[PDB]
Amino acid sequence: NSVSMIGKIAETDVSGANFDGNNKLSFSLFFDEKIDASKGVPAIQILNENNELVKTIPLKDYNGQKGYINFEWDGTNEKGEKVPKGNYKIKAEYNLDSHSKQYLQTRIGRGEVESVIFDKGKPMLRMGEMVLPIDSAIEFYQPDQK
Amino acid sequence: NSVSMIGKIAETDVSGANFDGNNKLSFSLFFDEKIDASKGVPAIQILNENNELVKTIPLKDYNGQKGYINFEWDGTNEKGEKVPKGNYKIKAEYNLDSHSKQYLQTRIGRGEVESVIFDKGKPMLRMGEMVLPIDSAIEFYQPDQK
Amino acid sequence: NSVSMIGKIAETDVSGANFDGNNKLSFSLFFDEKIDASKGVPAIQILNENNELVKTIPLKDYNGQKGYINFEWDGTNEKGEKVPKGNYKIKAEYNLDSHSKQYLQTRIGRGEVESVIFDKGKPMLRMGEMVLPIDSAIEFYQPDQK
Amino acid sequence: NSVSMIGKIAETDVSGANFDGNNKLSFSLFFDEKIDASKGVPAIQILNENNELVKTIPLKDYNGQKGYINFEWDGTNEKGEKVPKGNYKIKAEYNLDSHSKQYLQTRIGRGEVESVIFDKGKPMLRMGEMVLPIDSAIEFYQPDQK
Repeated sequence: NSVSMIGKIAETDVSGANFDGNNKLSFSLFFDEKIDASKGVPAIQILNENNELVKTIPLKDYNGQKGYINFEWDGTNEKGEKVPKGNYKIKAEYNLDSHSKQYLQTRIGRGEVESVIFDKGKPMLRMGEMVLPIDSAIEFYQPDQK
Repeated sequence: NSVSMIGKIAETDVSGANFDGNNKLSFSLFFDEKIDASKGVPAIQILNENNELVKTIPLKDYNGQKGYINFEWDGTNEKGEKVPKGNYKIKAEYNLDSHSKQYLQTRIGRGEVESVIFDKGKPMLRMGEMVLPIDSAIEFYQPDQK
Repeated sequence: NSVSMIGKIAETDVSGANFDGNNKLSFSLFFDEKIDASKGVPAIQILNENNELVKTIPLKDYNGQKGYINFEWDGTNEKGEKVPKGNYKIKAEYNLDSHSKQYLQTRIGRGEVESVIFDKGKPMLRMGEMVLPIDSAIEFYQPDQK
Repeated sequence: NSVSMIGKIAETDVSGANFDGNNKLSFSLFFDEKIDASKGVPAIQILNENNELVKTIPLKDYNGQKGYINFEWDGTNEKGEKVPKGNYKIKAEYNLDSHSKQYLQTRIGRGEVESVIFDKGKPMLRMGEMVLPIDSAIEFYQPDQK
């Protein structure tokens, strides 16, 4: 019933994407700030269901971009071997801070709510390319802060 | 219960207006941007229930206007013959973009929500001259984007 | 459950105040624009249950003020006779427009929603000095427009 | 269901914190305006369940700060004696006004709503370090006013 979520940042309980075993995986990450590639070494990490690192994708080339960015993963590990099918957790680190010596973080399944869609007549959140049910949302806050 | 829709753009499942067979049809279209008549050839299209083009109304003369604009249709096709009574879908194209070579679009049954009215005590959306039930709404987003 | 009404203008179905027969009546009116007393002759009208004019209070002296303003009525008609007890409708006209030759209007029971109060645990709207139940609200819109 | 509370000031029915009898008490207060220590003498008051003053903490040193500030209380009264365990009400006064000759006030259990958290799937308000249920909220309004 409420569309007050629109324009908020939503954190959802969807943190992984499915790799079928052969086909590429398109996925989207939301960056709250423009990526600055001089601030540490920004990168995406792809982890398996046991939180073991399977793949790292450098974010260097995305210097200057913010908001939702679309990526692809060929489903290979760091050697180039295609990994077992299943759910992979995708996260990212970017913009290392001088003082805290820590990176900003993001991950699949969070970002600005761009629209609310009513699906007969169930509410869905549009977040970049993802469309997610309301009850998957665990937290909301305003952009730029918190 | 919620009035968070106010100020949002709403897309509703109302896409047509009724022509009775003789009387003029007043209708309203929402333009997200000022119409610029130097950008392609802007026009309203009126289609019948089989999505067959019945009438075209040039938007040339509305250069400079934005928001809700009221129009009238005499119920004639392009020859001047009065068409069969029934539901007609009304859409529009305007502001052809140089790069994409595509026009912006709009249609009956979408636009800024100007107020929420409680009808004993059922919520209605006021959208220009139209007043529509909440459950007719299929999507909401913020103006200027998406 | 929703506090999205806060900051909206609410129209409610409360349009009158009770006069007991002897005691003064405090009441509040919301002015959407600063009163300009050079623009026609601004005034409050007090009507009885049959919409018969009982009292007129000039708004001249409130030149420059906007928002919620508090007034008092001694319960007398234009002669100075105390009127029958009961419900009196209170309205106002101000800022005559040159073009339309019409005044802006306001009345008891509409205005900006300044806060939402939960009354164990029923939602109330705070509107100036008035505190009104949610279900008394018949319409909401954003200030400055509509 | 609604996240319209985010960015509002909430007043809740939580006005006290628990002192166990030995361990320090961390607590947070929300200041709507920057503290100005030249404006009267700003201070926190800690009261017991009978509204008897147990401790005063000077706010002098927090000159210039606003929003949520974290404090600690060792659980001693003004002599330095550890007080009985139980619930203590914590309030504050700051920024004495020249005209009204009154201080602004604040207290535990009110402040800006920084996020809404869904706790399986019960809504919680994040207010500084405190996380409180929706039904503890008795009033909402916009920051800077009311």
